Amino acid sequence: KGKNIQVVVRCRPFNLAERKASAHSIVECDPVRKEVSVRTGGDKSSRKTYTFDMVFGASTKQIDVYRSVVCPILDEVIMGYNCTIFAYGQTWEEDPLAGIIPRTLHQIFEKLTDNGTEFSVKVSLLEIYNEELFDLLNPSSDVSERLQMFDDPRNKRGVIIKGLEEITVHNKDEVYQILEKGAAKRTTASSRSHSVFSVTIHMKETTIDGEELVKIGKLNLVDLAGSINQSLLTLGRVITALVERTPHVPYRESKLTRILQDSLGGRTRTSIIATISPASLNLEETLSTLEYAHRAKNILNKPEVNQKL
Ligand SMILES: NS(=O)(=O)c1ccc(-c2ccc(C(F)(F)F)c(F)c2)cc1
Repeated sequence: KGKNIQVVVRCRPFNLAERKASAHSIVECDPVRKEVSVRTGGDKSSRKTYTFDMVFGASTKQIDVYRSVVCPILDEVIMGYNCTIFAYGQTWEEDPLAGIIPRTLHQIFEKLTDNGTEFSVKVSLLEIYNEELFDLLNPSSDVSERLQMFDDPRNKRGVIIKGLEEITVHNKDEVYQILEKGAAKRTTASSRSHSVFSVTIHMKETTIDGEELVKIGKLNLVDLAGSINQSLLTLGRVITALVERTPHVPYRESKLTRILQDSLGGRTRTSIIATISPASLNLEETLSTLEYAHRAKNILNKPEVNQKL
């Protein structure tokens, strides 16, 4: 019993810095066969072909790709699972995982409210920089100060980040106000930092008088920094360990993998969206992203509904 991590690969259009280098196009994205295929030299037919849960070529807008992966997750969140989406590859206009948060909360409110259901919504936003935690929704606290984290015995395989501002959200507008005044704290001059956005959703519903069903749903949106980066590196070694079935999974060897341990062979429903360059200029990074992504789809998680009757 379990669900392997859902992995989608997206290929993005050529960027202008790729045309200037005269790069040629080396990636094929076969959405119907769910295969991305890379030319490994050179005409030559040297190829390496991978299969994924979903594949998107450049013509599919980034938003549509997220949509295809997020909306189905949001229903799982509401059913009461904990879910995590890892975005790796990101960056007219081009937006990270954060840029779809207000859309996310809209659907969530819309599903809940038009269904007369009683709920609360609390959000978090932290940044992992140089192996240190930084809260991005705390307004008054000094911008250069960190957060501490220990192991909570109540959840023996999980952690607690004391000081982290959970913000309650009622209307699909507050998100914008809070979201932007969050980018205004990560401005330091961020290209090497991971951001974890978290939406927690408490839900209550009467069954028959005397009885209530209480569900809690949690979504984490992880925007992984691109490739020296302990979190990224360990993220890799965790992927590898889980798949090769080695006894010791180096979770505690980085803040990111410690924070999101349950997402990797844990009790969380996990999806990964890896974007890849079409350019021959990036064959190695592309070859890399597909290795991790390909290993990742082999990890089994065991999600459980979190609910009390
Ligand atoms: N800097 S590194 O060599 O340690 C490294 C770089 C990238 C990764 C990595 C690349 C892609 C993915 C993903 F599968 F998420 F796309 C991932 F989860 C991890 C892992 C290790």
